[PDB]
Parts: sequence; C-alpha cells; structure tokens
Amino acid sequence: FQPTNGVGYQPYRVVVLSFELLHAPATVCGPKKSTNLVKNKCVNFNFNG
Amino acid sequence: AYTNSFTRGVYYPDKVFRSSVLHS
Repeated sequence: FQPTNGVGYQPYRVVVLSFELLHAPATVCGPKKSTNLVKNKCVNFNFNG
Repeated sequence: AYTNSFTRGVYYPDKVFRSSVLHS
C-alpha cells in the first residue's frame, strides 16, 4: 500500500453488517416510538416488526 | 460400551411457538 498505487491497489476499508430476521426476541431496534394497548377491538398491531 | 438411544435427541428446530399440530 503506497499512496501512488492505482486505485485498484489502494486500500479500502470494509464493514459487513449481518443480522438474522424475526424468529426470537430482539435487542437491536430502530427509533420507532411506542403506544398504549387496547383490547377487544380490531386494530393494526405491529409487535417488534 | 454401547447403548440404545430409544427416542432421545429431538430438539426444537425453530424458535417459534406452535400448538396441537403434527409438524414435519
């Protein structure tokens, strides 16, 4: 790795984020807020995605 | 020595709950 090297030979930093989708409880979530709970009425529910 | 593994070794293949069903 020299600064004069061609871009193909120049150093690149790489980060790979790997996550498995919904099959169990979760600990990494987005910024989404929450709301109270209502029963016995047809509603649009979104439990942990 | 050897022995017979009668019916043991079955483990929950998925982390999803199910009920009253025969799943393959």
